[PDB]
Amino acid sequence: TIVIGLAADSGCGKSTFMRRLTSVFGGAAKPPKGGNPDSNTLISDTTTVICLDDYHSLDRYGRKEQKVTALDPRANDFDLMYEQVKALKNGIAVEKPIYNHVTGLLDPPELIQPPKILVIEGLHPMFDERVRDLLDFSIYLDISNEVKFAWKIQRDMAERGHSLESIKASIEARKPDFDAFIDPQKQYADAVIEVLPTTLIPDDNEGKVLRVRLIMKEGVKYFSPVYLFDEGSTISWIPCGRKLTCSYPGIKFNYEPDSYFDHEVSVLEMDGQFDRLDELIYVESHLSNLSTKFYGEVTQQMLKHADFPGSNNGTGLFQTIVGLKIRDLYEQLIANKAT
Amino acid sequence: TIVIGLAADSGCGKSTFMRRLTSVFGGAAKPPKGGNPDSNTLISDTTTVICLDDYHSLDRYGRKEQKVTALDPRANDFDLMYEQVKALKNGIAVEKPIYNHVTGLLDPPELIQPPKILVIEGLHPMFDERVRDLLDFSIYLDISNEVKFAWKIQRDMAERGHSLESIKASIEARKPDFDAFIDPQKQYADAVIEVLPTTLIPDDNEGKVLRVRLIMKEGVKYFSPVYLFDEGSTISWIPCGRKLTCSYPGIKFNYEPDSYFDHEVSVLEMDGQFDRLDELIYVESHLSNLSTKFYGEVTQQMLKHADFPGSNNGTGLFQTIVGLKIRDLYEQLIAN
Repeated sequence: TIVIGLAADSGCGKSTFMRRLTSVFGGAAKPPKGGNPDSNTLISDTTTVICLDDYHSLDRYGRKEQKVTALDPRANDFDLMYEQVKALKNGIAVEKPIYNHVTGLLDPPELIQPPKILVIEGLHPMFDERVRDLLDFSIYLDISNEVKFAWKIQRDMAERGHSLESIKASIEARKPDFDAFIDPQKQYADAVIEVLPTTLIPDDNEGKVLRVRLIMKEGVKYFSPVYLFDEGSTISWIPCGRKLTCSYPGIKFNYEPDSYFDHEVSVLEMDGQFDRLDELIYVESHLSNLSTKFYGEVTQQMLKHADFPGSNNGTGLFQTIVGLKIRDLYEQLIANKAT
Repeated sequence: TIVIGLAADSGCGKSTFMRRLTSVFGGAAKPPKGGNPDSNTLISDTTTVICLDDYHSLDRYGRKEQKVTALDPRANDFDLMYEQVKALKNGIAVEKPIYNHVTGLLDPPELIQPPKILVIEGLHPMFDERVRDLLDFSIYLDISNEVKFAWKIQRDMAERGHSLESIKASIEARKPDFDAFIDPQKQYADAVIEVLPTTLIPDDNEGKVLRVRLIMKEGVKYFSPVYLFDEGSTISWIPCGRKLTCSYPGIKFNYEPDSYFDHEVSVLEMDGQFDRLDELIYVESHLSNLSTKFYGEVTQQMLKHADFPGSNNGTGLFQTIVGLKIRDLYEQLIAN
């Protein structure tokens, strides 16, 4: 966990995901103080987060000239990505270009010092074999089209597009290269958080109530997947729940082993949204392999960030658990010395 | 004394059910040492089982000629039944008639001494309020009518010979009476074992694999129901596996609260069959409030009678567990 990789698409609350992760690690998540104001980087005393947009080879206007998207590998310089995170992993400060999302250009570099924990997040952290050989853990955030577009209506890119406050051409121009080049990276993730429309009730295009699968890879050295009641078995669990007033659809947990890109995985799934902070502390209490340090830490960490999107559903619950898992992987890896 | 009531239709495994209960409470249960070859009583060290046909008010012919069936409350004497169950509970011996099942006649009575555990088994154990109040715990062995027909067309009298086939008289006899006086007694049981067609393999009604539900009543003083993992929640559970390994039909468990006659119950459901009895000890190791005094006790009981029918499915499993939860109740009452 000296180097983490988070594959996720723009506008999927990866921002919110990054902040839950950082807080478990060291809680600061602030951009560099005196440089470019349009820097994508975040810094804490323990972790530094790098947006892989900064390794675009082609700027916005150049990408248009060649009529390739930010998702094209042609649009991204992977050789430089590889050498730079290889340098950051080995204690070497690096001169990192800055992709300016506002003006669309590749601006003068940022000087990145080598962090205790390095997170590279964006479209291609698992795309290139050389780079994932550097990663000690990898995450993929899978937002299905329905939930993506549902967030893309108001809330996320708030009905601002051009034709019916919809630039929806974007999704239909990006998705070809997205399914060609981004989605196949799921295969290399130790943890996938998959967000889908709810099996419970009829909502969307508002979203809000979600079926969130947490796919965890078995057989990866310091990662024991969380399980519910009996590991290896197939389980449904409706925690209701006298303490539980919840809810309009309620919450239903699911647990089952599965094979995922012909990798054996365990899947924990939560449908619906919880509610009382005394009633999600119930939920934590019946999961195991939460790799927490003390009782209630999942809820503690969730309560701290009680402001956050997805803080009432599996999106925040699983993102918070993934963070604790990765810190476990840290405390292990930071422990392996010395002679 | 502790008095139990076993509501059952015969041909539905009340006999087998019964032998699983007695094994939990005490020794072998055999007819009276001395008199009447065709008695229906069964005595053990601790438990006495009275078949309730012995309280018939009309014999086979009288019942026939008076145009009623065994299930008719008019063909039964609930006063005597009440007075004798009440006497046996209070430690008073009792001159209890005998319905001879071969000849269909009410033989002279037999003297029944009062046991520690009295078990009245038959059609109307909880029909009568005064009888009902004497029961410390009560059981209904329900068979879905879909299963019943399937059990008739293979077990009771499959073909019944002579080219054809089944009897209209058979189903078109007591089915009206059953649903009017028997079936409504489910409301009063603290524990109900309901047996229905299986979800797992689509059949019209084969009858080998079953879906068994054990409906238990919350609120009973000394009765803490069985639960799966997290009491009072709704849970579905396939113990296979991918860790446990099962055969062409899996096993599948369901645990949930429900409303039974507008009474609040917790239901435990087993679907499928235990092919290799290493899944039984797994399943037991995960259930809760089994009223075991030692772990694996349900298992040991089940294999001790491994050729009791229904040992490989939820029938034997739940009847065994019900037996244990009565022994718990038994020991609490005694224990002040």
